[PDB]
Amino acid sequence: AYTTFSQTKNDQLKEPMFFGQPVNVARYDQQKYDIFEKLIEKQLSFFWRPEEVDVSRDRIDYQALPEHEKHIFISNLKYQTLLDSIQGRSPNVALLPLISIPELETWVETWAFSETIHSRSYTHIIRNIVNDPSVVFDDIVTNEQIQKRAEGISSYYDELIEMTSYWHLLGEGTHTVNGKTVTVSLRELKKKLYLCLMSVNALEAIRFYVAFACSFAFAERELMEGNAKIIRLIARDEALHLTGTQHMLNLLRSGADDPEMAEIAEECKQECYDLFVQAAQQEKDWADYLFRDGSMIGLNKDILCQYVEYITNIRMQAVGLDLPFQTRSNPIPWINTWLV
Amino acid sequence: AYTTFSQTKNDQLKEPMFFGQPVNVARYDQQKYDIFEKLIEKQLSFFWRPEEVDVSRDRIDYQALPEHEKHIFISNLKYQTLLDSIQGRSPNVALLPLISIPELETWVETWAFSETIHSRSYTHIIRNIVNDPSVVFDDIVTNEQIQKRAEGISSYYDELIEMTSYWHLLGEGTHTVNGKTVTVSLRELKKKLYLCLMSVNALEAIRFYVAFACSFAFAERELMEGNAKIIRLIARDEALHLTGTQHMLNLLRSGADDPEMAEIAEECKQECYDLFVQAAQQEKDWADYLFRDGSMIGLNKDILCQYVEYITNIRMQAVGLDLPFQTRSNPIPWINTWLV
Ligand SMILES: [Fe+3]
Ligand SMILES: [Fe+3]
Ligand SMILES: [Fe+3]
Ligand SMILES: [Fe+3]
Ligand SMILES: [Hg+2]
Ligand SMILES: [Hg+2]
Ligand SMILES: [Hg+2]
Ligand SMILES: [Hg+2]
Ligand SMILES: [Hg+2]
Ligand SMILES: [Hg+2]
Ligand SMILES: [Hg+2]
Ligand SMILES: [Hg+2]
Repeated sequence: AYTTFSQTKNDQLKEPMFFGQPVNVARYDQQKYDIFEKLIEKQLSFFWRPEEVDVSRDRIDYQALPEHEKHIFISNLKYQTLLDSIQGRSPNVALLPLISIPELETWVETWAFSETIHSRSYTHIIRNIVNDPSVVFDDIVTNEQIQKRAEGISSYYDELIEMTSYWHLLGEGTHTVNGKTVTVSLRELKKKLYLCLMSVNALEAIRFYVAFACSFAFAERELMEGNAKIIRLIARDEALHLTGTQHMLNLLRSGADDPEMAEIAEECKQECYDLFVQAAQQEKDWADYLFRDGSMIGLNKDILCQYVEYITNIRMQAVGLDLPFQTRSNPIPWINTWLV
Repeated sequence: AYTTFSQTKNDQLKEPMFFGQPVNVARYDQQKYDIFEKLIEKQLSFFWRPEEVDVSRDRIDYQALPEHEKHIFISNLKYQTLLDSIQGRSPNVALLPLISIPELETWVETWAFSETIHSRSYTHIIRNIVNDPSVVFDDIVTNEQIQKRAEGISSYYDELIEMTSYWHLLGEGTHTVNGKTVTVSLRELKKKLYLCLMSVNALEAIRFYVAFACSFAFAERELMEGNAKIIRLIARDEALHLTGTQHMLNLLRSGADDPEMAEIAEECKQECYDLFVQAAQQEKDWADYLFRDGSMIGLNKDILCQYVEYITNIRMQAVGLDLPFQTRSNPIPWINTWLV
């Protein structure tokens, strides 16, 4: 059963990252994995407030944009809002109840908080460019293409949370709930956590990239420069997040943490592969919806597509997976000046 | 029946603060209660890092304190570490799954985040004054004197968490679970939230204050000044947190947010009064503890206790509870030079 302050005096240095005794004393004088303490310090050094980025000229530039280019900017904004909305609460609600080491507990919390800063920045941009934000915010949940092309995300979290609840209440075994047989197994829960983690990783590694590239393309035609400065900050935060999920996944893979997680990573390898491939496809589909009731001059659905492939391969290899796409060179190296 | 992104387009202004549809889109262009957005704003403007306050000279001051003064300083730090260890994690684990308005959702992740900074600050202090932090950190979990408070506080959050889990897993009704009858009633669930929210108010309202007082007592004496600087940053954050729980409680009690909550607030009165008083008495016994070995210069058990009584009456009144102690002027006006 979960407790906010476990009463057993435990050596936190020997607990696994997940499924061990809930964290009791939050101390930062020692760590099982210093990478997490490093990441917290770095995120705290990058603290920024949106409020401090002038975006007044952007309302002018935006007003002057062709409808087709406006739809691209708005749509991306709507998409980033969906993601960061989910990224703000999810790590806290889904992982926090499973963490067993303090450095990771605090990291998750610092990471989810920085996502809320991102959310706030969208509000800042939006209310500075459109005379009524509700048009944008109200077409999110309903936008059939955002929900369609971003199908699967709440899914991994939602099932994990439900499973976690059953396990925290009932414990392992086969039970009878309202006449129904329900089986609770930790190994299964670990698979659910592992794949959730691999999906967050995909989200962090690839999902923002086509948005960033659009935003940045605008900045290269010398337009939407305040937005661009914000996206620059956001991207720098996402790089830390990703570095943090890659490490978690890789440490889990090495078998140096919980040994059962090393068997699970291996047996799930094919699903890891498929979800990444599914995500790439989703981004590619997004690429069309954007390059729809028109397009752009400097970029197009094919260029986007090449880039999504370019990036997905880099990212999959970082986590030890096989490459699904043909190897190519970055198709828009100009993005590199704005990145990380 | 909890999701990280509800698919129903809903009017977020019309939703209650808790137990409504889970929050989908995080937008901050509008709010049902401006207070929570204001709170997020101040807390961000107050951002600070413990690392930038120099604690080095505090080493010689602590080393030179009389032994029983070292016990007071340390026990206090231990107690503060306990409270903030619970406060970094809890609000997120306990409230997030029940919030239905975005501003509240965000404020709760910002609030909890600022508390991780407080715990980080206690390691910074501890690290800089003793040689082995493990001596401090390993005597909190099982230290008898601290322990009682921990159990009392955790309890409220824990029962709330468990009932929330059954609620979201099975919904209301009389259910069977392995031969056992289990009744789930939202009325009762509301009752448990009100009470845990009441105990956190007492926690922010009064339990930290007595620790502050002792910290500030040394500062008045020109001792342990780095610590005193950090504690001043901490008490400034605490004032905002309390402002939050006070507002939440008052909104609930007035029936303005959820009519049923006004009924629950009245049914619950005596017990809220009993809990605040119980909290106050622990602080007193805690003071009697601290000063068993003799007063520190400038502060003593009796004054402290008068101080608890004085602050309690204030806090209580603020949340419409009867005053349990005889009215008095603040017995240690000098604390105001350090608080706000
Ligand atoms: Fe983000
Ligand atoms: Fe992120
Ligand atoms: Fe605090
Ligand atoms: Fe606090
Ligand atoms: Hg996850
Ligand atoms: Hg996930
Ligand atoms: Hg699997
Ligand atoms: Hg894998
Ligand atoms: Hg509580
Ligand atoms: Hg609470
Ligand atoms: Hg003291
Ligand atoms: Hg009550």
